[PDB]
Amino acid sequence: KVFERCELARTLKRLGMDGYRGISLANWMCLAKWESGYNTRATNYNAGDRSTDYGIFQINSRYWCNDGKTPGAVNAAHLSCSALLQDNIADAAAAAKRVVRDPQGIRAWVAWRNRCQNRDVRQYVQGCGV
Repeated sequence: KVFERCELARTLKRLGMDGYRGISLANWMCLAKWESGYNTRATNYNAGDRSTDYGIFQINSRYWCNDGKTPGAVNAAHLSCSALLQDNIADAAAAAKRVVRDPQGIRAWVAWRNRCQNRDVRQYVQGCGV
């Protein structure tokens, strides 16, 4: 499913993402925008290390979800990577929460550092009523 901007904003708010571990909704929106373009079936294979990023938040199979084919993998979030490809983003939200429960926080995603960090991210939630 490809979410519309405001539709995603409200869904994430309802999931308790606004301010989770100090991360504003606008930041989670910025991350989703650049990681997947708000697309839940987005998958990206990393040939270099044989891991795959899954879903709207591009969650990595090496540490957060289990896909069985990733070398030296762990299942920190304790989920099947399949769960991060559903239209319902509840599991993706719970996984994203687990990722940021580590000291790096939102910085775990390098795309966040490149396009979101130290930027005016208000544009991601403007007009959405959140």
